[PDB]
Amino acid sequence: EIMDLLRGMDARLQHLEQKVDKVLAQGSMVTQIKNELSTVKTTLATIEGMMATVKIMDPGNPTGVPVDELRRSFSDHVTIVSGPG
Amino acid sequence: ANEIMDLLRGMDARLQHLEQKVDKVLAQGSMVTQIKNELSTVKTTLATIEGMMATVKIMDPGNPTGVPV
Amino acid sequence: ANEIMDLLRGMDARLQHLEQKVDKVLAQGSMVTQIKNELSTVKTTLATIEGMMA
Amino acid sequence: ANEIMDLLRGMDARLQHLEQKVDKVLAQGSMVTQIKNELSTVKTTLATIE
Amino acid sequence: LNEILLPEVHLNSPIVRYKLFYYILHGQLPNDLEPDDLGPLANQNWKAIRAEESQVHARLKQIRVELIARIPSLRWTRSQREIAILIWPRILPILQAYDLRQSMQLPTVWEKLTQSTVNLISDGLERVVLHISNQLTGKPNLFTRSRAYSIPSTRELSQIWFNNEWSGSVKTWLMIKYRMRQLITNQKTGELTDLVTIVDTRSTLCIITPELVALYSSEHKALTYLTFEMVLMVTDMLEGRLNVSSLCTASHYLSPLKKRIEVLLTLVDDLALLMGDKVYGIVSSLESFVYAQLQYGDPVIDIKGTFYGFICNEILDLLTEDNIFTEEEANKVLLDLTSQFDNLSPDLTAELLCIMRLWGHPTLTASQAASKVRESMCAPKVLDFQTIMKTLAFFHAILINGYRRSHNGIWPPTTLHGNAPKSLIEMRHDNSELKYEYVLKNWKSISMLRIHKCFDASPDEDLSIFMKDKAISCPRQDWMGVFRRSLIKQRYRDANRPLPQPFNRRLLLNFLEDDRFDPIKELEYVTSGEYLRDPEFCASYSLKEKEIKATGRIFAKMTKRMRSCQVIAESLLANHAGKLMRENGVVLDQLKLTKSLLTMNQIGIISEHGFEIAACFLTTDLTKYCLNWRYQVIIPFARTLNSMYGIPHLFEWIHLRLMRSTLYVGDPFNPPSDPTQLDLDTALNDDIFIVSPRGGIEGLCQKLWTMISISTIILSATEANTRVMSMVQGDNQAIAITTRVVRSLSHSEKKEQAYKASKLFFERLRANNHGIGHHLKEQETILSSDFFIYSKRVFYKGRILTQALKNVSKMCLTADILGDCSQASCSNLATTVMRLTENGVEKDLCYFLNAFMTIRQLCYDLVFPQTKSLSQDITNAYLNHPILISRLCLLPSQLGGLNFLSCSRLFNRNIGDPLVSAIADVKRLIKAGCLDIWVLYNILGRRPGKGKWSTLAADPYTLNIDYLVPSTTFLKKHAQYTLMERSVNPMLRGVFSENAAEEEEELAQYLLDREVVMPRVAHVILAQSSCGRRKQIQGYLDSTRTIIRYSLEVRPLSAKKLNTVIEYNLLYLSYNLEIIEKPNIVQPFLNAINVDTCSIDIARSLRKLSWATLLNGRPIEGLETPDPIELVHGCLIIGSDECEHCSSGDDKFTWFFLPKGIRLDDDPASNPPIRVPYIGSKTDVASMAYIKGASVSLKSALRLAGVYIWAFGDTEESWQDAYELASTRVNLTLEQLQSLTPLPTSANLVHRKFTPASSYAFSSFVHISNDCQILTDSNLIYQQVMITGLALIETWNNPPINFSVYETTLHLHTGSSCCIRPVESCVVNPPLLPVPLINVPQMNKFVYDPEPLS
Ligand SMILES: [Zn+2]
Ligand SMILES: [Zn+2]
Repeated sequence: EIMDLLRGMDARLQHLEQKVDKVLAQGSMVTQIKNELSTVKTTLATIEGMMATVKIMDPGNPTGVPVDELRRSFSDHVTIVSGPG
Repeated sequence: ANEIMDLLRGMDARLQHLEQKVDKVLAQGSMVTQIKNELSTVKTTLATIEGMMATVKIMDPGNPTGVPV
Repeated sequence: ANEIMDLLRGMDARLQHLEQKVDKVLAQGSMVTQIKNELSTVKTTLATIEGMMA
Repeated sequence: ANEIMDLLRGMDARLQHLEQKVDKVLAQGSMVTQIKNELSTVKTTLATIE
Repeated sequence: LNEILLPEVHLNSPIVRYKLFYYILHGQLPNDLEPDDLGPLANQNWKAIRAEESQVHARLKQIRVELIARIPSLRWTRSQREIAILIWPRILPILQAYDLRQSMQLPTVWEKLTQSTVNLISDGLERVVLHISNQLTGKPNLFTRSRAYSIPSTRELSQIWFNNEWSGSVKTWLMIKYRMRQLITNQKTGELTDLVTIVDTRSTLCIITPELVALYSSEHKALTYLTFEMVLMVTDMLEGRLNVSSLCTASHYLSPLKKRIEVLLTLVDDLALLMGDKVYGIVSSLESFVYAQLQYGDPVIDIKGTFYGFICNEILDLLTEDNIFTEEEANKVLLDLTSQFDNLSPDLTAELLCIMRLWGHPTLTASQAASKVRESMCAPKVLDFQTIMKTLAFFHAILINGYRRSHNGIWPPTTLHGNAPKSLIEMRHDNSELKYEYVLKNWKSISMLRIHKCFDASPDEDLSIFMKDKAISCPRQDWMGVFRRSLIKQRYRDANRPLPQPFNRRLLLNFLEDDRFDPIKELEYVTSGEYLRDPEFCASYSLKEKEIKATGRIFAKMTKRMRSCQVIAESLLANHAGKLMRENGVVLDQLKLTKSLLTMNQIGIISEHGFEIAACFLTTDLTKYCLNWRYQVIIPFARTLNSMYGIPHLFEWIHLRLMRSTLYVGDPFNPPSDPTQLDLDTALNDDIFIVSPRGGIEGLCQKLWTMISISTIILSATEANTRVMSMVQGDNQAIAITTRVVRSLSHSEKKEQAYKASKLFFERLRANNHGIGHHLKEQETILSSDFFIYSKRVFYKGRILTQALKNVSKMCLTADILGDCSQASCSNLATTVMRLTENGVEKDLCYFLNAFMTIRQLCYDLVFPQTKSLSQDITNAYLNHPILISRLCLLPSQLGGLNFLSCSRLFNRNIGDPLVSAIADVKRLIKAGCLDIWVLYNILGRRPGKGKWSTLAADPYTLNIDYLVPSTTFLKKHAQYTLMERSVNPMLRGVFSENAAEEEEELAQYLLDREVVMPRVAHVILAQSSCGRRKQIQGYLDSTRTIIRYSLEVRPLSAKKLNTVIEYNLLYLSYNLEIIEKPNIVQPFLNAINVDTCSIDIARSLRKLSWATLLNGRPIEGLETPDPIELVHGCLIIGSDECEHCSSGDDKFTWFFLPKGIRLDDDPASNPPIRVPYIGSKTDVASMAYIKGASVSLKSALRLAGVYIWAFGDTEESWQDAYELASTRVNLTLEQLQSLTPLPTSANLVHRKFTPASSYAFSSFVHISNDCQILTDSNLIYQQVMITGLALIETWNNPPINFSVYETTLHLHTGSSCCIRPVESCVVNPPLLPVPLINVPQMNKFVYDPEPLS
């Protein structure tokens, strides 16, 4: 029983060793993801900064082009949602 | 006799080594917790960006719109 | 021949310790499955806004 | 005695189960490759905004 | 029919330059008009136009040949003659040259008659006011303390009104207007003969034609032409100048303004002659310079003189714009203009805002009017998206807070975005108040938050909105029908197209004659997007009348469907979403509004009797805001309002429809310059067209814009961490920035600290307004530490400035309304006199002026007959006996006379019983000597008129005297009845019935023919019954001149009705001749009534005999109310004096105390503490079950049942009788009616723009205490006593007086008076008559509700 008490133990143990070497890659990939997501925070801060202060201007009709031509606008109501929806 | 004791001693030592390996692996999860905490703000800020973009798009006078219901 | 019993109780003790640490490790793995799901949603909405900007 | 050999067969069976789900943990690597791909896309597309 | 639809007496339409040019060119009249001046009219084929209209061309040729014959030099061309042809704006300095005094007798006869009539009653009125002062104060110098100078009586008023300057001009233009109106009336009838009138006065030749007049002055060698509207405007301006100058001459208060106003008039008349139509820019600059001069006295150095300098620079630019004057001449003109505003009190500096209408109005051109809006609108605009979303977030916060504080403090259905923080999560869960400081942070999360359906709002919730007539434009195919046919006929013949059909429809008539009408399906026009796809839609502008500013010279009109959608949307916004905003103090009650404004202005004044409270006031006008609204700054707010109301796409309609449509200015004499522009869509962005508008329209969608402005103001206030109270008005706004300063600081330093604190708020407000697209210039912004501007009224240091001259300027000689009766004109004059009393003018002088102008109006109506009558017996009887004229003019309107201003009306607005006040006035006149006791006996013994139960119940307090109702209201009621009869709208299916008069008479008899008659109870029950509701709905119609004309056309009046409407004035004069001529023989028992009899007893007896036919001796109860002047016997205590009544028996008094040392417009520490004065108390029930959301029908039925039970008894028979009168409006059974009925005790019996009752100058420092008195009739009596005491205190120290060196105490001893009587009611009153069979509109929703409970 002692042989049995050792041989399978060593075999399982070697399997554990292999799985452990596989698992230590977790820490590495996880910290790389952490840093990359930190860069995502850095760039998302800038994209809000740019989007928060944006100019929306209506060109108007200073040229005096006839209204027939200026008729490039849809005439059908379309239901779109923004935040709530 | 004493050889079986040598074997048991070596196993317990080997399990101790693995035990250090697994407690290190467990300690690795704190920064996973931090990355979850930051993905929180990820979703929040992304939703804010989406909402801004949507309300900018609806602001175009060319296409009449309407809130559902 | 009692030492054998003493060491055996010791192996049981480190054993329980392995059980608890491995169980919480499984909890960490379950929480990374959550993370996976949320970031999936982040990808979906990012794709939506990429469609919207163009 | 034999009781602890039986118990240890029990604990190594549980151990094999732990390794079973451990093998399932690594499945995240493809999706994290996807998340890096997301970064690349968002960088390329925020380049357009400026 | 043409004798009723007479030409208008006063200006109501814009002055069109091209109309006068068309008339001048039609007849080849001599002129020096340049080809550029004629505009499009130069290239018109005048040969064809003269071929048509031959009567018009014949008349014009006749006046031209008369001008040539009289002045041979006019044949000379190339302006080589000495005669200069001048258009209206350049004839201002030569108005006094036109005299026509000779060959003109009617004005002289009118003046002589007025003088002769006034000479008989001046002393009597002086005695009357002396007795009033003695009775109300115990001293004979109540009205003459501030003036003692000279006391102007009625004779003095007439002398200085008929002998001052502009009097001859007013008489010569009144004669000209009368003759031209006669000619127009003759031309309408088709007389076609003698339609040209020549006066040929020496040195002044005038030729009158139904189209235009030709005035030539030999002294100045200037000939001018004036159209009918120009003549009306000139005579209105001359009448205003006469009134203003005469009032300045009369009142000691306004004496300093006379010379300044005269000099200003002369200077601007010369400027008008030298410039043209550009002098009205200078007039508007003077309007702003009034406020600039007001700001010149500000304690803060940084804010004093900024507006003054800016306005001076603007005036210099206007003067030197066209190089008429060089720099030095413009500087001299500016100095002369500004020197008239210096060294004036703040009150007078605001009463120089009367001169705006004193220079007439400019001649308008459609192209010039369109140029301004095309410059402002249709312009690129850069908007800040961060500012838009911050404003939207604060809009959400204000809406949520307003939905809270109501609806049991529960948040509206809202959806939270994914970014919302945990604090927002818990606040939505908790439903707590959204703190504005919290909302400032996390504004991204406050925004993007949707408020789901909050209201079950229905478009047909309000019925009055659909019954108001609005101008509607023609379809896009008949858009050329507005122009004159003669001008467009050649263009349409050249293009070979059919002539457009003229459009004359009205929105009210379209709504009334609509078979299938439903607001639910009407709003689908905007909801479904059909408006964007509608090709027939056409929106057009039209020139606005009596407008001098460049902005606001046009108002827009839209198609029927679009206008209906607009009014429905505005009503939807105002009913539910508008009520959610309490940040601004706007309320439908004027009393609460003026109280709020008084408190806001009195924030800064704190006396010495820590950290004090300081205020800096900021006022900006929003007139130009409408053109600057863009779709991108209103889309999110309107998107949230759509979600809240549940309608997917209702708002944002104005911009979406405007960008797709081409707008134009519709003027009959202003066709497009290019004759080839036959269609609207392909027009260019020039001339009268506005291609692709991108802004808003004034008035349209005003509620949404006001809410957006409120949100912006709140955002700015929180951004600077300053406390403010906004008061956005739509066209104006006032902000009071509040900060805490040290008490020990000097007032100037506290004001400086307040300005420094408000600087950051102003910067943030300007930044936010620029972000949302509204740039704020120096014109809009007025920063003052003392005053803010609201409703064209200045709130200076806790007061309201008088602006009485602006009220006196519009006191003309005839009401513009249709009937043109003497009674209507006298009522208008009395109303203007009441305004003068409220606005600081001497009460004694106001009484004298009311009497004088009543006499003047009656004399004018007698000697200037509107309609020629075959029999002149009445007119000759009145003309030959001026004593009859005086007796009729001094008789109160309740007794048949033309005196519409009672003596007690001079002090308190609220009058309880008009008949008691009339009797008191008659007694006062008898005691003085103005009238005679036999006149009172004749009134008592007068034969009862043709009155029924319906007139007694509908209008209580009225005697049974014929011709107390002017023909004007008869015409209005006839128009309303005609509109109701032909109405086919589903919403009014059962409102109209042929037996409505019979039903009303039967119900009034049922309620009144009892043991004890209660006219007030019957009136309330009738009003709250079904028939009263139908009468109210029928009275909802506006009944405008166009509506009256349409009703007279489609439903012509009978010959007898026509004759009585035409000769109502003569019939009324003849009817009153039976009492104002000789002492009639009366019953002997009437001699018990004397001049010492209490007015209440006389009123009771008079009501008993007057209604003797109806009542057969039963007395009338529940009407009598003590006359405020006669009820109280006041005494004034100065220094060591004592109250005689207090020392002799009487111990009831209303305590009024005025401290000493008060000095207005001085250091707030010196004078006693200030407070909001008593301005009045409005309605303010303990019902068994408090039903929420009860319909109008349910409330009406409950009030009817309560009043019936309280008055006629609490027996079960009375309950059954009231059950029917309640079931005529609801479907309750007896049990629910009894349970839901409010408490039937102490019935109020109450039933039926910004005009403050006084300046509140010295009434703010007053002290009141009614502890020593008994204390809803008693409450009204005590309120009237308090208001009378406040008015007495105010008139003791008139606006000429600004200090009080001694403390004054007023008592107003209401005790020991005969007018105080116990009140008894709630007696048993059996019906005495079966309940009439009443037809109820069961199917009508607005009258009957089958389900009054949920
Ligand atoms: Zn007293
Ligand atoms: Zn009395």
